Amino acid sequence: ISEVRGNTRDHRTAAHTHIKGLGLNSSGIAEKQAAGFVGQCAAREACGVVVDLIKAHKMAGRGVLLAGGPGTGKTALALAISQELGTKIPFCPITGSEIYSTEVKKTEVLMENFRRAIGLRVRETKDVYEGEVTEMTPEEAENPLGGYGKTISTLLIGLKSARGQKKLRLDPSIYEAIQKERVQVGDVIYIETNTGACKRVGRSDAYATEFDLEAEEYVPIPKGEVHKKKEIVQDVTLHDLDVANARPQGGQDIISMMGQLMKPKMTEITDKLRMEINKVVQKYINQGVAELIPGVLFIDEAHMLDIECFTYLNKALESPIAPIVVLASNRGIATIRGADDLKAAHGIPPDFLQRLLIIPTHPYEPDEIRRIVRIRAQTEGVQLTDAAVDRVAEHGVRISLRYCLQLLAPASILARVNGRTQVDVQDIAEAEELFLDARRSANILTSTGESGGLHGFIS
Amino acid sequence: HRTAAHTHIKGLGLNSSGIAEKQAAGFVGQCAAREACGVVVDLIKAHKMAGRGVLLAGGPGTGKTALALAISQELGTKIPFCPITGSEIYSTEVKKTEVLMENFRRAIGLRVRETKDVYEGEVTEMTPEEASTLLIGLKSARGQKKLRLDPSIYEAIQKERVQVGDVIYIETNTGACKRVGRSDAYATEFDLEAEEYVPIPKGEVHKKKEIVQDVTLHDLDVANARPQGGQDIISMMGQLMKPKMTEITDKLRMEINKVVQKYINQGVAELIPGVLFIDEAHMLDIECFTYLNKALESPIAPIVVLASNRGIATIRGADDLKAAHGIPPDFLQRLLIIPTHPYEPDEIRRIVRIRAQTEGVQLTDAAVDRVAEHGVRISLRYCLQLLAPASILARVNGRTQVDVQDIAEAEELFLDARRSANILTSTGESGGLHGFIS
Amino acid sequence: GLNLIAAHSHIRGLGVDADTLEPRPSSQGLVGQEKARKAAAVVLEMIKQGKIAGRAVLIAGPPSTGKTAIAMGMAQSLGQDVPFTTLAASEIFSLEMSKTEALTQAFRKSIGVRIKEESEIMEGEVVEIQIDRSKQGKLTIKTTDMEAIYDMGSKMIDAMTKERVMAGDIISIDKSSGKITKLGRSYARSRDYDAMGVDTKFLQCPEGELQKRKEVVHTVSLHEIDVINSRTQGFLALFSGDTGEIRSEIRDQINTKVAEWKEEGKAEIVPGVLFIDEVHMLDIECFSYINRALESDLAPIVIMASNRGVSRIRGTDYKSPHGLPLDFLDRVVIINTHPYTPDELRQILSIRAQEEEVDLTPDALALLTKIGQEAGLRYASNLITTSQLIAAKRRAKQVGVEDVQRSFKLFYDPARSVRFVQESEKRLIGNDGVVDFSY
Amino acid sequence: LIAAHSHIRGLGVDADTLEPRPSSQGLVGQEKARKAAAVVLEMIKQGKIAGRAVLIAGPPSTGKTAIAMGMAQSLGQDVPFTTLAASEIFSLEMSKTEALTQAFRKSIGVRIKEESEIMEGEVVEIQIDRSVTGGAKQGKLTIKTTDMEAIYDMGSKMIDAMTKERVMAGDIISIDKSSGKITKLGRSYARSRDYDAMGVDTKFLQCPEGELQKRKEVVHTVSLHEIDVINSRTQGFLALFSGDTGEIRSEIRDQINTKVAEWKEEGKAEIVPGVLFIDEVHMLDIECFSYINRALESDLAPIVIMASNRGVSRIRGTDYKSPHGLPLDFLDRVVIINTHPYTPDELRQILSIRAQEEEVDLTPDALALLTKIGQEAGLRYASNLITTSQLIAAKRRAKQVGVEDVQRSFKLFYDPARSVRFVQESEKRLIGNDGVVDFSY
Amino acid sequence: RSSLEGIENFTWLRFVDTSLQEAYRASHTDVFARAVDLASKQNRLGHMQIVYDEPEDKKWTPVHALFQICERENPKAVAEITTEGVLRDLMNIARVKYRELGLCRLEKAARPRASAPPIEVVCDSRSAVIERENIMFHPAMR
Ligand SMILES: Nc1ncnc2c1ncn2[C@@H]1O[C@H](COP(=O)(O)OP(=O)(O)O)[C@@H](O)[C@H]1O
Ligand SMILES: Nc1ncnc2c1ncn2[C@@H]1O[C@H](COP(=O)(O)OP(=O)(O)O)[C@@H](O)[C@H]1O
Ligand SMILES: Nc1ncnc2c1ncn2[C@@H]1O[C@H](COP(=O)(O)OP(=O)(O)O)[C@@H](O)[C@H]1O
Ligand SMILES: Nc1ncnc2c1ncn2[C@@H]1O[C@H](COP(=O)(O)OP(=O)(O)O)[C@@H](O)[C@H]1O
Repeated sequence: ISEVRGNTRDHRTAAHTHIKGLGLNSSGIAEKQAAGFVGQCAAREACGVVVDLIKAHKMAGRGVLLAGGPGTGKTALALAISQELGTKIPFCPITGSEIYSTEVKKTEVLMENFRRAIGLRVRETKDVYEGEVTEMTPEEAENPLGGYGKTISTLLIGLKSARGQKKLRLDPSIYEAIQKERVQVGDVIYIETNTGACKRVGRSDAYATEFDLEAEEYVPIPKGEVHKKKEIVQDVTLHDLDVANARPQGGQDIISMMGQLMKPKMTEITDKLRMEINKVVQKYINQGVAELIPGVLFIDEAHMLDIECFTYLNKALESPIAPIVVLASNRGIATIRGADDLKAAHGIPPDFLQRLLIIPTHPYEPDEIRRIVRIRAQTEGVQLTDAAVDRVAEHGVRISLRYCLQLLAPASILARVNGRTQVDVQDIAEAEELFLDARRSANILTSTGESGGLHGFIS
Repeated sequence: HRTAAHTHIKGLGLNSSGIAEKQAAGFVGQCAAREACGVVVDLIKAHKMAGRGVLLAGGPGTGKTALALAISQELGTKIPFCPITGSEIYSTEVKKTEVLMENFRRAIGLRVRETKDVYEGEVTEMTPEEASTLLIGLKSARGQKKLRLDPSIYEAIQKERVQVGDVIYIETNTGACKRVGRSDAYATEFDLEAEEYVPIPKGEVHKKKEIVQDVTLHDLDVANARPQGGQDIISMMGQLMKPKMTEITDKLRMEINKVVQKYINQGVAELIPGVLFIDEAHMLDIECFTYLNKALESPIAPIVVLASNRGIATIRGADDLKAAHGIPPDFLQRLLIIPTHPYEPDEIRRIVRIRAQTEGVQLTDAAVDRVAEHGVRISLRYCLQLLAPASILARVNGRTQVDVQDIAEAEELFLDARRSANILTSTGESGGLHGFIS
Repeated sequence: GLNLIAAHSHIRGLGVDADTLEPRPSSQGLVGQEKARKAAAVVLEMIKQGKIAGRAVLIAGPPSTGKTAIAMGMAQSLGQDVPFTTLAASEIFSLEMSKTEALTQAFRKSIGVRIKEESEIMEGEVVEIQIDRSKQGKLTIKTTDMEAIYDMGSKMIDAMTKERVMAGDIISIDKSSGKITKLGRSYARSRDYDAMGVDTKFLQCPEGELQKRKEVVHTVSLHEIDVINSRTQGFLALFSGDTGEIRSEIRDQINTKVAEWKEEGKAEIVPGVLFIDEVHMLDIECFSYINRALESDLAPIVIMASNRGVSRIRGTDYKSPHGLPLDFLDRVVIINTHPYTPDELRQILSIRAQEEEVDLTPDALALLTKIGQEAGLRYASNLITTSQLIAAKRRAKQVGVEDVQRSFKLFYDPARSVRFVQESEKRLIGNDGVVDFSY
Repeated sequence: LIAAHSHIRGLGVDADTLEPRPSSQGLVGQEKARKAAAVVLEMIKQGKIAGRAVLIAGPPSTGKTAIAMGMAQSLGQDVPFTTLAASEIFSLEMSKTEALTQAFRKSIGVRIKEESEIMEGEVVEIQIDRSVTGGAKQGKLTIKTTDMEAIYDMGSKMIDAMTKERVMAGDIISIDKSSGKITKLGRSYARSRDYDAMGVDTKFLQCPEGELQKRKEVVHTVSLHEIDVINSRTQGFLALFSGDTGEIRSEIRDQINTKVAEWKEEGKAEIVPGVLFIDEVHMLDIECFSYINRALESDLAPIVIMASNRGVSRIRGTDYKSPHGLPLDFLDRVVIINTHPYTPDELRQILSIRAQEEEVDLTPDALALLTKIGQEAGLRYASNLITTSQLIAAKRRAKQVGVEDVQRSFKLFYDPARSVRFVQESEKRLIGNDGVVDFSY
Repeated sequence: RSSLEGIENFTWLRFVDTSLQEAYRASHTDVFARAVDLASKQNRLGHMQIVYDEPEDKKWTPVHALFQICERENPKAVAEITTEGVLRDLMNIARVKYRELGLCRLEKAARPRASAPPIEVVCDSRSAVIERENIMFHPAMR
């Protein structure tokens, strides 16, 4: 049906594709450049302890602040933390701007993400019989019931898979499932042993040629064993348990079915539900059938949170089940987003800041900027003459790190369209002239928009 | 008929050459502004151009809304004229940029010439032909007719409770049908029944008439966005179920444009782009003008006429920015601007006479003089509002016409805002027991 | 047709040498702006090569300096093959969803998933249905060119019954799903009935082979897959809007599966462009979200335009260049568009007159170029349409200077209008509401 | 997990004299405030008096939440203790007034008793009859003790339960006849062998003894809010949990107040009034305070406890300041408890409890240094360094947290005051309140 | 059918499981009528999640249902088949405890003091009486 593309796979490169980890010794000391990082040895070592905090299940509701100017690698450090944890531990990134939902109060939006950052791992065994129905045969009973004339003591079903077939002897009550489900010979079904009922996947595509037209799609014969008994490990967040309880999905009545045909509007999940969910979760943890695996809620531009968000986070972080929260901020001393009379450092209320482990991120030396240019070039696949490297690094000292990382691809285009397989000073000197930085542009504004005028900028 | 404010404005009063006649079609003066509006009429009727903006700019009471309603009458009923105020767009249902989109598409018309074959008659026979087809016999006072009915129109006839002896209306092409009633030939089938008995149709059982139907692109949006009318009965519940406006995607509007052009290529439909007129455009905010700027670049957009009476004023939603007309200078560059100037005393006299005979009031010459004096010294709108009260006062004095006595009484029963402000200044001097509330 | 003449109809591409990316002084409708067009062409190269995710490019310049025109030319030169979401910043202030959802959706619109499929569809006019019970049946279908008899299964006869298929109907059967559709009835049956129901339409009979195996390419936005998974029939929300603040865990699943499709080669990911016009109408909460949004593998390249000088950012009270946060501007590279020389205006006004099919006399085009210098490009452009209509009112063959002069007399430019507002300030509603209506 | 207050296990007072011990049940110091909270705690337990607003006041830290969490532990599970953050009240689904009304009514329990009746026996036989094409079902259960057999007729709801539970002969089951729920307890027979897919060979049990029926007195506690939600509705009682409930009409509450009083007079219910704790109470608006002040005056009002960090501070939603940021005519109705910042030996004792709760073996010099840090950086920061130094010690495989680990932790992680200096030392490179910044070196 | 390929606005309809007839029905029937249609359908993509598990099964999905990702991958289906009902119970907490609290059996503490039938149009015509019966006593909904 679909025409599979045989062409080679490759990965897009984004602003942080070069970062692969925190780059630490087994002693936890930062290597001066490793895993894509250059410098920030203090902040990487601190994040390494935070990583070991998260992997140790004693933590609940601790707070971290990544504090430092724009460009200083706070986003890179958060992503590196996430990569050090890996996919088995939740990392839930948001900005403060995402909390201003129109659809529920923002303390609900934040508590959703707070519970998204908390994972639950449940182990259960799946136990089914599974195949194409090869036969159905009633076993007439030894002692029939009077007045009925028919009495069946067993129904026998043949199931085949790709890997075998079995004669299956079933309690005759399965007649109810077969008759409702309209199971026929050549249909693919499974029998689940916790009910003894059956469900029909479809007709086996071995029968796809029975007619010139039949109104169903066929399905392949199951490629497993005819009997499955498997442990299954389910990734669950506690937010999944919130929604699954607060809006049940499978309801067969008109109001349920009309509900599932209309937009699944968020609702202000009660603390009573969440607190009972916690109690049943803690029960199953004590049974040992589930693991709690708290992860990371990361809030970037946390200075976009307002004082109502921060005061709720006080209560939230005090929960006995809670992720770690990592905050990033760049806002100096600034007015609290929802308390116009109050200024504080980082734009974080002094009440709340006292809870956080602050990690400072510092600027970069000229030689670190150069090393970052080397790492970024080989990641985007660009290759530079050393004089192009030094010119890119020089703009990085004079203007900004980000601006210079953004010159690499434009200059690579200009090089290849000039027939050069590597970029040189002539291309950098050309990329930097097509693509201005904010300062040179602001100078054009300041010179041209000194007044109103037919060709003036507008203000 | 009733006499509203503009009912004397019959059109722009332009010469064959497009020059304005100094008094024609119920205008006086504004000749340069009427001539400019004439070119806007030509621009619209050519239907070549999308999305040209026009601004009418000038003091209150200088006729900016007379001019926009004169255009509407130069265009005639065929071309869609969609008037709104800039304050109408602050809907609670959807973002105001969606409300602008809906009004742009109300300004674009689509004309279909449909032939309707109507059969109206007493049901003389109903013979199910298949076991799908029905045959129905219909009778008027002037003959009977058999019809072969598709199972679809049959079940419509059968969903209505039509029986032999009923009188029905059928539209042959549309598939619409109605039970008009029970034929009164059966009126004595019982002495009482809960039934409505109607005479047999006395004309032809068959009629053919051609109706030039008009829709708009917004009508096509609404019909395609959600089930409408009898398709959605559960709408009767209200709350979640009522037919709320939703923020239509431009995927839908682009796909509607595709289908509509198909029927234009078949020659079934005629496209008629028209006008969106926004009065009090200074009530639009910076986000609206930011949207209008893009939306006027779409290939379908109507001609937009704006009116404003503001001087240099802050734009709404950005008090930091003051601009002429209250229109952002960014957007003002896009508009053809027509200035409207104040009227001379002699022009005020002529407008008073025009509206007097439009209200059916008749005046002595000195009665025209005194009203015109109030037009010059106070306001044109005030002096015209004197005419109707003075006619009542003259009537109850038994006089056939308004005279100075009846205006000198009207002007003292009904003060202008200026003398009223003087009363407020003299009486609200303090917060005393008989003072006005500050 | 239904496309009327618009402001950017003459813009037919970006107008550069495909080899060197060197622009030429005019082509494809664009004139001048050479460095900005060369920069736009360099951005278009990395859009088409696609590997560079999430770059942001600001087109900055005065009014009427071709920022939107260059964005149109880039979209034309990019072709239909790649997504090009065009968003006014005003559109993000939705009442039905949060601003960050509205920005998320626009980001999701700009990444295409491309799939190629072949599937068997049988289409034709029904000639007869025959049924036996003792369930089985036979179906006769014709095209203009074939007739054949097909055995129908029991479920297929039920589907025919449920959908009231008669002889003379046109039906389609997708053999992959097995589902029938009724397209209408053959126009040959136009005389079969006297009256027809509202839901009935006639068609030409299908042509050629009864069952066809066309190969078709499909490109869908990530936003479409989201809205399809939003709810049980979410595809209807693609048209009515009618969608919530979609849960992030749905998008998390969709991104993971689209990666599987790219690994398995079932699909090709086609990253496109989001163009945010008037990006200075965003607020401090939009910009801070966009920072994180850009920093992801599935982020498009984002183009944006501003005409603001040093101006206050919305949602705050400090000013900044372009009206944008410096925290945001650090992530951006800026393309600057300049004013136009009279010779570039002369060219653009000729291109507009051709697109508007207006025959300017040389003197009219000269005078119109003076107006463009004295009163701006858009005003002189708008006088072209006006002078054509005025010339037509005198039945003139060509637009003369007298038709441009009368156009200039009748319609004020912005500067002459601002002068009129200053001259009559007492007759107009001031910023403090004062006005005098008297003579 | 270990949370901020997980060591707090009570109020630490002598139940006879209400004398605070200097350290017990995890609380330390605050003796005046702990005695005051113990008098409040006693008049909570006594139930007699309604609508007392007690404000706990103090600087940040100094245990105001810790005291309120100590109170909650000392009440146990039975008395309602509704924790509310004042920022929860600004719902989009309901007004602040309605959100406060619900928070009050969540804090009053109705403790309702019923005599359930239960069956427990071996299933000897099951018969089920089913209508083809659905609809009606019928059946009989034959169920056994050592001492009885009886045949019970079954309806559709019970047959649904029986088949969902996959009840079979030889199962031991119990049936709560009042709710209709079934639980399989085990099996007396072996699991058969004639059929496949029978599932789990559940626990063996001997047959139940005695009579099949037994009465069972059971007691359930429900809030006045939970009675409100299900009595304002015909359908959709999940609004107890999803929070979909709108602004409930006052006619429903007036009826419920009347009927719950009558249920108390009938002896059907005990009213168990509990606590509403409004933390961060300074975050409420003037409109909220002018609701609480009169909501307190009702006979069903809970005892309302509050905490505030604020000094003379602006009241939200108005132009002026007041003590605690709370209106004066509100504070008129409040008795105020003041908490006081800890001494170094109090800091040392708290940090020892935090260390023991986290199971961290501090060396004595590390506890001394953490105390010195506690005096100057704060108790929360000095607490954060305990778990951090434990991790650093584990990197070097140290069996105890040494001074080197606390110094290493102090180096890596800044306290608030040091971070404020770091901000002041980098005002050029951080984003200012003017939005200006310099990105260059 | 004229918009079913490439970049055209129904391109996705091949991979949403609806046919052109189903799409046309769902766009014209109201939410109640569409919900009645849902009552007939089988959640077959949830059963596929039980069967097409293994690497050999490639997590198979019918290509015409390719975009129903969240129906093909959903814990709700798996939790109902596993014999340790752990996640099954974690998803029913709210409905269980509501019932366990006896709130389903506790006497009503309030009811509306007044009750009324719907307001009706009164029109002296027979079509009005028919249309009342067709809407207010709607047979198909009923
Ligand atoms: N120490 C570092 N080593 C390597 N790359 C870095 C480092 N710090 C920042 N970068 C890169 O430079 C850019 C700026 O860092 P970023 O984290 O975006 O700054 P901010 O913390 O202000 O968001 C990003 O693309 C990031 O990947
Ligand atoms: N040029 C004119 N000739 C005749 N009557 C006019 C003229 N201009 C205005 N009027 C009448 O005077 C009234 C006031 O003008 P109007 O258009 O309402 O002013 P504006 O809309 O600019 O505030 C109009 O309703 C109209 O009836
Ligand atoms: N280089 C150019 N060549 C041809 N036409 C242009 C050029 N620049 C602008 N125009 C036209 O002039 C008008 C204004 O330019 P536009 O880019 O829309 O304004 P802005 O600079 O505000 O984006 C449009 O009709 C546009 O098509
Ligand atoms: N007297 C105390 N005894 C034990 N732990 C305390 C005491 N006071 C404060 N703490 C602990 O210090 C931290 C801050 O105290 P907390 O009560 O949250 O302060 P606040 O009153 O500002 O909320 C908490 O982890 C708490 O357990």
